[PDB]
Amino acid sequence: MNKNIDTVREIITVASILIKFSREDIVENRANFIAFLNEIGVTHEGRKLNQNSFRKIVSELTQEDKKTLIDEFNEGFEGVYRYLEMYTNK
Amino acid sequence: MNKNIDTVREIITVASILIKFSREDIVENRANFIAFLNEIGVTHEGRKLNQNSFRKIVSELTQEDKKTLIDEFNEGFEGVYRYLEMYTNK
Repeated sequence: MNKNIDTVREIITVASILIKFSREDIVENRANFIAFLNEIGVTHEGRKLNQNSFRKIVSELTQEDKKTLIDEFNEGFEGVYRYLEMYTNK
Repeated sequence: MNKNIDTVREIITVASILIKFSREDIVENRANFIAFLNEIGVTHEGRKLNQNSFRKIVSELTQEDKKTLIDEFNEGFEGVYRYLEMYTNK
């Protein structure tokens, strides 16, 4: 669980929960998204994300990570993994 | 990502988001918790959880899974991994 895929699958799912709870306002901003991750308790090494984490995650996130996480996240992430980008694309 | 630790770390985090959004009502019931997992889009093999998944997860969940997921989830899961139990303990 020391890969982007983990903090990613998690980042997407959670921020999507937000979007599901009519919290697209939190999912639509980097600060809210980052804080969201820092409040519910999502980390990638005993520490949540400050602002760079996700950036490096996605920066080092490949279409294979998408493939492997899609293996389980078939079509239930095409509007969350993509949404995080439109709201926070790096 | 084909272990309990994944569907667990996810189950906890998400249901905790619920609890964070004053949704302890959803986190406090197996049906709501299961549905919650089935609505936001959390799966462990291209399929969410119907009711048995979590049960077998936790049934096959060991203190080591807790250790490894605690490695990242230091003290931010002592009221979520334990909460899922009080609400759904098998």
